[PDB]
Amino acid sequence: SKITAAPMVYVRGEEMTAYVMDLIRSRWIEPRVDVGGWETFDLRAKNRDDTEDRVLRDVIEAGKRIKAIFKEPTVTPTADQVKRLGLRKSWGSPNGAMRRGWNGITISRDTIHIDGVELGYKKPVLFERHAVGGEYSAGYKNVGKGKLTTTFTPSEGPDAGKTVVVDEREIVDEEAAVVTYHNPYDNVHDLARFFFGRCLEAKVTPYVVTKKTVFKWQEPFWQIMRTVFDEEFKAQFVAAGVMKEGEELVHLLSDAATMKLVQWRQGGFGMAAHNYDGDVLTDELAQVHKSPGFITSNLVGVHEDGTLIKEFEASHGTVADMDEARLRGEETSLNPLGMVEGLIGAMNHAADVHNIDRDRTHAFTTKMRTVIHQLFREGKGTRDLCGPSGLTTEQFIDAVAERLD
Amino acid sequence: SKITAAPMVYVRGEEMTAYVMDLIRSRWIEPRVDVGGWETFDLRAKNRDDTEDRVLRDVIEAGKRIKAIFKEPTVTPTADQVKRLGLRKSWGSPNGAMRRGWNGITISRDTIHIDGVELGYKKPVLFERHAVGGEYSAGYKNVGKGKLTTTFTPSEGPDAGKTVVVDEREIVDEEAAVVTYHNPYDNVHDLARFFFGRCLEAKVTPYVVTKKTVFKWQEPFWQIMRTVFDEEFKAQFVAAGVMKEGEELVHLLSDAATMKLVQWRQGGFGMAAHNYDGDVLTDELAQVHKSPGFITSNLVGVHEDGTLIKEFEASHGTVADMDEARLRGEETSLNPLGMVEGLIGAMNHAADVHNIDRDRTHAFTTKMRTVIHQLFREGKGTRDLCGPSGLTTEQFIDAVAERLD
Ligand SMILES: [Mg+2]
Repeated sequence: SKITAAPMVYVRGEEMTAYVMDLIRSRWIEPRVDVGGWETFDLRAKNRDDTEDRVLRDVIEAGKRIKAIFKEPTVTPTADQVKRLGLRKSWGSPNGAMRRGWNGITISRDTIHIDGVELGYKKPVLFERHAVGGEYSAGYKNVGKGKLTTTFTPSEGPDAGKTVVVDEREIVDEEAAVVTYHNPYDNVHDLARFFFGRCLEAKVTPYVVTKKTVFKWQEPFWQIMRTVFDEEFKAQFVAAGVMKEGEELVHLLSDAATMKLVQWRQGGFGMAAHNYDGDVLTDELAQVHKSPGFITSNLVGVHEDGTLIKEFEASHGTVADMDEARLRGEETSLNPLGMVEGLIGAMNHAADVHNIDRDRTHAFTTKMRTVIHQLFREGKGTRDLCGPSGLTTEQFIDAVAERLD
Repeated sequence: SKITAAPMVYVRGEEMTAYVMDLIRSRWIEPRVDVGGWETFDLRAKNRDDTEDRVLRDVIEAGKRIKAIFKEPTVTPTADQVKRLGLRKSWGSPNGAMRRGWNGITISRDTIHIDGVELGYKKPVLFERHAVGGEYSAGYKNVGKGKLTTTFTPSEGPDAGKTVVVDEREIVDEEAAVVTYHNPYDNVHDLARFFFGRCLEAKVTPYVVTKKTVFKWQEPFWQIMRTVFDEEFKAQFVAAGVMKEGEELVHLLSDAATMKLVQWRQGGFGMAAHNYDGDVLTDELAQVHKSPGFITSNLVGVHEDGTLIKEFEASHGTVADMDEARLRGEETSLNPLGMVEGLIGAMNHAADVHNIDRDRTHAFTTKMRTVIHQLFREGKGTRDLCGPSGLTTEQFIDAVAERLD
């Protein structure tokens, strides 16, 4: 019989990556898997506009309920896409809605590896980008001269109801930005446990990255991480052979971390950072490793009941330049590994959360990865890695289908 | 007849770098250049303490007057140095006082090259780090649950004197940072002119780097840059053959620029960014190129009279490990190029801003660089680049001196 897929959210996009995933689902998944449990959504930019973003709200509900989401690369309906695709209004990135809706802890941005193919980092690197806070949720104005004041009124504790001044300053420029944001740090306890748990299992040395020497409000990010590490993990990292006895958890300034990403070509490390530092440093990570497609973008949140909500995504876009070449009838070569890693992660997590056909699902997802890697080893991978004698998009997809059983 | 040095501020530090520059002043500069106009200051940590920091104030006043400063690496008299150096008390970093005193608008962070020795970037790269604003001067608090409010009362325009809300948010975490900052943008006009002028002279393509797509308050950094470019430079870039007719100034997202720094190993570009982004990106630049010592750290400010105050530094410390080796009688090999590039920059600026012996100064500073590079090509540079067969600190210094004429 076919494998019974556990409940999972599937978010379809458009252009080259949707064409490729249509093929993968029809030729790899569907012959071997009953996908009745998959709740599919059309997140075309046109469909987000056509539905007034009801589809995005349905995605968020489904994700809370099901706990496991695969999302394809999607076209954010920016002002430029309104012009091109002929939309009625512009819509922001869906990332904010997912990160708030699923109580986001981290975006895991890990290097993707192929056994037998050398990429930039020799051994796995793990990266946690704190999923919330910082300038991504700032309030701001662009102003001239005047008086800026920031007040805070606690709602509990000894000084509940008493307003204090956080900051007061005089703007003396005709043009200035004024900006306020917050970092919520309660979930850094969860982040730390998630990060250090991962790093231990991977046997990689963990590092915490901030600008806390100068941006002193970040100190709790470090302190929370170090406390969890010392109390709950340090002896375990010693016993795993990862760190020497007496070796303390290392703090890296963001300034240093940017240098270490270029230097540490052997890999075998983990970093955790705030939202913006994570955004920047993981794109650097992508470039050093190979390209955006070879780093994960795995959002990890938590339901109110304590079950982890995991969404998985490739880190490249929809690849319109290649899609246009397809409709002109020219040969394409899209590497589907990024998206497949995400689908694997989503299918695996769905199987674990719901305990539906768990053994057979892990065996099948493992088999997909193994077959993919073996083809790359054999010189039958896509042209990004195997050169001009590498396979086209369709040849690669058919090659895997023939190998799968 | 010696070259007449223009008025210049010389700030001496301590340890190995002061020892080296003492030899360079004695053996390269003084025999060939009348340094009567140099005002020299002793910025040993011990001397900041011994003068109750009058020496720092004297440096700042002289720099305002003279407009050209070379500063050696220095040891900030932190709490850690008090016991070690026998100080009465600790003293803060001088950098803020220098930046405010000299109306700093940018820290210029440029790659340093040796003709015939391959470093990371083949051709010069220029970087401007905006020297003001951002989280470096943020007000902040670490708080629990409560209401945060940011208001602004403009002092000009039709709504002058009326308070408006910039931001309002409810803090729902037991542990959170709340942060307010501003970006003064009036001086981006001056920064733009300086940046594009330098890029034109260098014949490199300029790029502006921000996160303005998400951090929308940054938009004016781009708008001011692009407006100055279009109105005052684009035609000249076309005339010089640096850019083609109809080629527009490019904006790079900060997380794209981190990838470009690894990718663009040919060099031959310039970037301008906000304070924090510059701080992080220029260290990445250091690591790609070679190490921090091969990138400049030159503060540039605008004098009230319209001319520029320029201060030049190397981006390494005082090299205490070599100083200790030196004092035990062991061989050393300090590469003085970073500091020499700084001194060259200061002497050239002094000659140019005061219009004193420009041709002879520029010829002499060019000669020092030409002699240095040739020695490295012969394998008679310092041991960092030339291996164990390279010259010692003193041998290298004497090798240059005998070739200067
Ligand atoms: Mg830095």
